[PDB]
Amino acid sequence: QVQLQESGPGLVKPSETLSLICTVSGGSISTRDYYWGWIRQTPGKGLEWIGSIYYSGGTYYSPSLKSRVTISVDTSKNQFSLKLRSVTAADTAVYYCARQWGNYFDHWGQGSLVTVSSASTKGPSVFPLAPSSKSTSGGTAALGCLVKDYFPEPVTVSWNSGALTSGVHTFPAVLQSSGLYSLSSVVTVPSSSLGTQTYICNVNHKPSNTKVDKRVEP
Amino acid sequence: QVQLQESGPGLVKPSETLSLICTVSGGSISTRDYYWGWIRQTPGKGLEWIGSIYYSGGTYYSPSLKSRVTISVDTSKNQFSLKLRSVTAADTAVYYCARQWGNYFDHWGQGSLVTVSSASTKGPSVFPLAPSSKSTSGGTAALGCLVKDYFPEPVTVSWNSGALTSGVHTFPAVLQSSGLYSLSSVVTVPSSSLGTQTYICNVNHKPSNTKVDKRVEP
Amino acid sequence: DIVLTQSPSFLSASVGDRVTITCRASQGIDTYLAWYQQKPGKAPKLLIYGASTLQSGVPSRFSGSGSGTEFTLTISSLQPEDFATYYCQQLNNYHFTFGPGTKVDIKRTVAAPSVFIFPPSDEQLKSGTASVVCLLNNFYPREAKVQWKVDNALQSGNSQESVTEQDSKDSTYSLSSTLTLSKADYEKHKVYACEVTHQGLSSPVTKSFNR
Amino acid sequence: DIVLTQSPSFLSASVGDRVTITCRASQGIDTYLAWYQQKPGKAPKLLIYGASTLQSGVPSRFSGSGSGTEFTLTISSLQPEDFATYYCQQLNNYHFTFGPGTKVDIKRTVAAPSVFIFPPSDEQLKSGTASVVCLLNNFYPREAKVQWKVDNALQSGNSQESVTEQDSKDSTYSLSSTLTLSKADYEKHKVYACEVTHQGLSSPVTKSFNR
Amino acid sequence: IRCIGVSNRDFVEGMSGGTWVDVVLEHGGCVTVMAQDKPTVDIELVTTTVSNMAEVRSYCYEASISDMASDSRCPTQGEAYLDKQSDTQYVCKRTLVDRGWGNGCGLFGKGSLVTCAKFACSKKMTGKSIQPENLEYRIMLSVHGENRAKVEITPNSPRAEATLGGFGSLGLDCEPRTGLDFSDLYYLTMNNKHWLVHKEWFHDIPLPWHAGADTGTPHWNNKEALVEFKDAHAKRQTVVVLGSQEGAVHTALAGALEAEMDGAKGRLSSGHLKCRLKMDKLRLKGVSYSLCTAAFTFTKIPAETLHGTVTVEVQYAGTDGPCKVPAQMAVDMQTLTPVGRLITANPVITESTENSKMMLELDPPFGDSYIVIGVGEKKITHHWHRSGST
Amino acid sequence: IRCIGVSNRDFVEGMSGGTWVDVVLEHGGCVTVMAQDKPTVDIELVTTTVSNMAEVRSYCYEASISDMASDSRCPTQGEAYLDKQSDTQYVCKRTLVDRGWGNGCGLFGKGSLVTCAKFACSKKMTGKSIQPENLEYRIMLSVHGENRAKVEITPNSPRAEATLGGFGSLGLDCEPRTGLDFSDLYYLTMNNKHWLVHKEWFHDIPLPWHAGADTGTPHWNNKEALVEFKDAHAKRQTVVVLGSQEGAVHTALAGALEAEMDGAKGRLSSGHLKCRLKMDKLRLKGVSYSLCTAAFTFTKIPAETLHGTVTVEVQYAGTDGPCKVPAQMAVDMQTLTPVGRLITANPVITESTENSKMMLELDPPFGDSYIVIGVGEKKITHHWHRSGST
Repeated sequence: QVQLQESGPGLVKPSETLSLICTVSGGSISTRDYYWGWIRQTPGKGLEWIGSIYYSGGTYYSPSLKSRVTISVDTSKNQFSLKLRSVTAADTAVYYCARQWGNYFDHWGQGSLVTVSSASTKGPSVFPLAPSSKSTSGGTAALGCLVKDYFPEPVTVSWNSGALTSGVHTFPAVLQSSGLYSLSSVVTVPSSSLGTQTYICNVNHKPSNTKVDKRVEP
Repeated sequence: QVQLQESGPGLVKPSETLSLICTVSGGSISTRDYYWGWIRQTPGKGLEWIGSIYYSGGTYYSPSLKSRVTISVDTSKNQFSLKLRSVTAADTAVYYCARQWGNYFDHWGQGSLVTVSSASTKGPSVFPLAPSSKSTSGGTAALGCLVKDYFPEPVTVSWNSGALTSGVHTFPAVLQSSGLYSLSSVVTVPSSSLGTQTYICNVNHKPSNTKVDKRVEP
Repeated sequence: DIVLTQSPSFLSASVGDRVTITCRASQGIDTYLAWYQQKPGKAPKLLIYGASTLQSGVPSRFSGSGSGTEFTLTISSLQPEDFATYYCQQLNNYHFTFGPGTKVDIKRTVAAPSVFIFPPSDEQLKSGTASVVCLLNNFYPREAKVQWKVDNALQSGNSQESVTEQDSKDSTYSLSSTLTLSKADYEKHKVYACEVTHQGLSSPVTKSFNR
Repeated sequence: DIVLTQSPSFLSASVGDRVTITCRASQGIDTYLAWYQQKPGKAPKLLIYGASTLQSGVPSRFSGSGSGTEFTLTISSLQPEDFATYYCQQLNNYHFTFGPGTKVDIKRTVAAPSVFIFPPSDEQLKSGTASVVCLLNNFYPREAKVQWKVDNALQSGNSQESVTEQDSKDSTYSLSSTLTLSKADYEKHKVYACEVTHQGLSSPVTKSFNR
Repeated sequence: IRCIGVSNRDFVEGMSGGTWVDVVLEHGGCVTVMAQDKPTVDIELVTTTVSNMAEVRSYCYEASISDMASDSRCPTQGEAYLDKQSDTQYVCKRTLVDRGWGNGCGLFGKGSLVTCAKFACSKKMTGKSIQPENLEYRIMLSVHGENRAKVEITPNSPRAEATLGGFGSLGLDCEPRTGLDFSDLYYLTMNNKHWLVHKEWFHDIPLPWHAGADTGTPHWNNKEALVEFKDAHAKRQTVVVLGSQEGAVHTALAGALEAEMDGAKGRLSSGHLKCRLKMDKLRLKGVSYSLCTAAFTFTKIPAETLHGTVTVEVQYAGTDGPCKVPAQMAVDMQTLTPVGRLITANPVITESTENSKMMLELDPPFGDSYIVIGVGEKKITHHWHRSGST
Repeated sequence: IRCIGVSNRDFVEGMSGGTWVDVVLEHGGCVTVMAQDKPTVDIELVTTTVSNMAEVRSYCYEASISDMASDSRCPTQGEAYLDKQSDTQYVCKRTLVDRGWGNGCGLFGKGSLVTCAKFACSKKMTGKSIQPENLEYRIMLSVHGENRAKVEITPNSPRAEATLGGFGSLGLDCEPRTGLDFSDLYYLTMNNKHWLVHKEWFHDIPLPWHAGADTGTPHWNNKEALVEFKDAHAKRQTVVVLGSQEGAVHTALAGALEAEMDGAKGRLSSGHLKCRLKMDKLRLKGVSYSLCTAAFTFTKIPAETLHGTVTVEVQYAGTDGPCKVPAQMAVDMQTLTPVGRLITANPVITESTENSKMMLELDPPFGDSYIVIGVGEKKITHHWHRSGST
């Protein structure tokens, strides 16, 4: 089972060069049966192919981007690299690395969001959301976790180290009038076990390398 | 409504050249939209295309016959000609002229049978077949007409100049052990009109130019 | 060159049935394919061109469909006049080539041969020869046989038969058998007879008579 | 270049239905076409390759058919997890190009938002700010609105909303609205309330509290 | 003497404190500012200028093409392909054509045909955006009578301190008025000509266009607007450019008004501002002179202005200069109390020579009054009647 | 003396009339024809020959190929086509191949590939038909004792009149026997060798073949029997000839018997005929001589033959020649009543010289009898006993 993983989501200044590396796990990149490609996706809808490359080194680029793209293989480290140059705001997108089997992409990566602006990275501040005065209710309680004032996107939020999946809803971040997006994450659990079961929201802001865990207690 | 008519069915000697002419009625030959082809059919019963030609003069031949075929147009007389050379017994067949509407043959001719042997033509002898002693029957009578000892094929047989079509059966000729094929034609008519109505079998042996009419009476 | 295949080769159906005939080209001809109809003793008659277009004056019963290499001609509500062998045809690389052909016979109920016999005419007796004609009319199946008695003596030589095709109206067969004697042998004997055995005849029907 | 088209663009179906999605390439790609599935916040997943081959580990519900220019993806017995936008994809002339995508939403019965409200935590009051969070949970349709009362005074600014996608299990939506005050204005007033109007609520449900 | 015949003239007075005074400025208008013991200085707002406009779109009206090529294919031979179709600079067209034996194909059917040509623009027209950050207001302040300074003011720089020689300085603070400025127009240019056009009409011009300024190399859109492909040859297709479209735009621009752009900056007319102006550091001459003593004489008889004021021109036949000018109005004359007020407040003759001329502007009271020039026995008077009331 | 030791010997006797006599002729056999007052002449049928065989099929066992070429296409570009596939002389092969970016295609898929090569035959083997019209029977007729003529007889020419010097002529009329001749074999030749092969096996030889004689230029069938196509690259395919197959036939021809064809005609062994031969114009010497008078002497003692007859060699020591030889058998020896009969009927010594030798063959009666040679007192006798009965 091949896995592909792009390097961390990052921030880029206009007219500078975007540099991503995706590293292959579960299999070898030094194979003759497959190609190795890069595919982008601007937020709206579009899926756009950037280029593919052979383990030998042979490149194949989209004609709409050839003058700005450079793709390279490092068979020794089982990874390949994307380089876009003269980047603008039109290049902000999630970039996927994929294995091209024939004319088709059979395996993808988790994706890496690249934002392009002349602004610096800021880490988030994480705040607990617990039941308030008159916390009591019938048989359901809602616990929350407020990720606020970060730039750029994204954070990822898990509960109890990813063990609590059922009642979790994490909401897409909203751009407030300072930059510095802010989202919130909420879970639904029985109120009978409000004190005999712990709850931790794990916030991870990769571009600022921020890692933080919050208890959620009344 | 275009009509095509090949020249008469004929006899050819081995290693000599077969020469046919088909003349076009009901429409033009100097037209830009159509081609003009020749198609053969050996008995039993394969269709083989010989070649097509443009009113301008451009020829297109089958590669299996190209060295033996020559096709020509005469736009002034609205006809075209087929010439096969070095003929053998393998070339005995019915030859059709057809109008090629670019990719298909939309109109054909009646067909002309060409026989290839080192033998001369002989005309047929036509004999009447009427009811015999005890001619009487319930309500049906069968009249006949025996075409015997001709070569080559074919004759055509009609009754009352083609007005009597319903009860007519003309049978395929049989090669007897002398060459000189022989067939017979039969018709079924009420005995009320027999014989208060006349019956004539029209025998036509084109290769010998034989034309003959026989009354059929008790 | 492209060799076309056609399936089936022979097929017997009945009036009202729906018949399907298939044609197979080795190479992609997309839609440049035709279907022709050839009745006995006649020239082919163009039915379909373009693999799905009906040609003017062709009954609505006929239709065609297909693309690439496998094409299919369909006959809704078969009719007794539809007796013919059908050919598919395509052009490629300046070469016409036709299919092998699918013969289509008609199946109907059993019929009895209305046997007749015809004696040699005086013109034949005079000239030199003698031809006796036993005559079968409008039966089915094609399987039928004849027996020549000359004074109840089964002679075998000098006889040869000829069959018609299925009629366009009643889909029946017809049979003519001819016994060929020299005049001397015709004047020797007197009673001439033909026996016709057939599935529709409960016993061999016989016709005869003498000079 | 070949521009692919996909129809329809959006479509709302319900569990158990059989959904068909079509894709058109301007040029003949014979059978070299794929279908991908992209769930929210996830990468595309190859469903069909070769325009009719099912990819290992993909449910039997999905299938594909087509040749030439018109291809069709069929989803037998739609499931609530099938929420995604589906893309057709083809290669030609060393150029990859994808379709525009067919968004597929799920229709189910009406649900009521289990409204909650959350007061600003002490860490926020200290730092400098105050964020109040009204929370709508597991409703449908998406059409719902919120109203912010500060001592029964309908303030409008400082509010921002964020919606989830349809859940993969119950196909419901969720809503978070946040009122953002400076600490001074949060300490001035005392009663904070949010009103939730929704088609499944017979009258606007309210949640509120005091310090 | 400025603002004398301006129809759109306004008179602002000074507060008791004597720092804040509000004004509103119209292009082609004036505001006379009078304050207690102050030079009485005139503000105008004469010029509105725009500069450094970010270009929005650039339309092409004259095209040329080169290296035209075509690719064909018989039926069952696939789609036609030229290296140039994926190239964004070239404009292409793909169609089917009837093929047969007459065109070099082994069968009769529709065959693929593509034709491409490289599109280059010989002459382009440009649209520019007009935003508040591009504005430049030129306001002139003048001592009513070195003594007239001009200042320029940006929306991103509302303040400016106009310096007047012996009078100190005036401090302008302003802010752009809401609704009385432009946003719905672009600065269309066309072969050194210039216009103002409704940006909504601008987005619907049937011509090729690119969306940025002249970046790397412009990617033109809707190239078929100028390039059509003539019917259909079997192995070719003929491509034609429409040619110059300048006449089509010059006729589509029927009611448009022209501007003037003698450099990179674009001149136009209108403008509206509001300004608090600080006069704390504005002073009448820091020296107190004595009065002019010799005889005055009316050259111009008193003449009424549009606003009820009156203007007088005298020539002082004395050498005392610099001396103050004794000028007032009086209904008594015996003696001699002032009525009304002077607009040319604290008139001074700096001329040291003999026959200096000077214009005054008085604000007479309503009814009858006497214009009084001079001081002593040889002083001059002139009756004046003003009509109307409060 | 001929037919003496032939195991398959037959004795035919003369009718009362004296013209019609039936015989049956075996190859490697003889028929002795005895008639009343007749030369008693022997017919043999020695040779059966075939000639002018129409060639049925010609197989090739050594091939060579030239001008090899290939045509390829990427997926969606149609079928491959080389001008030489419709050419009947060339053998071709069409297949699909995996195409991709590594082979110069913008697609990954099965691409069309065709490969053709011109097939020419270096050395061929031929099959010939053996029909009755090709036959030739050589029959030799000899006066038992210019005097032996040979005749050739066709099925299309059954008659032949053998001419013997002083004896007149014999008239042969024959007809081919039914069932005792060939039709199920062909005359297979191979590099100047010759065989007889079962035509049924001949029709199933896995080699290229053409159906006529060497017409215009032979159209070979089943060229793939010698030409296989080795593995196929994206743009090329390798064609290979097997080479000479002569050894494969030499080993498949295990039990076949050889013939001999010293010219265009092929001679072989067997043969069976039946003939009526007319002896009306066959005569014993038209001159009646007198008897030999001198003494005879037994050189060879009388020796019995396979068929019960006996042979005697004498040498006549007289000069009377040509004189008739007195030779008989007798059981009395007082009278010389002839018993049995002579096979060398009416023996004549034409030799005029002194010691002429002569062989006789007698048909002794059963039991005891005396061979009597000579006439007078010096005549010789020899006892002889023959066993058996009727």
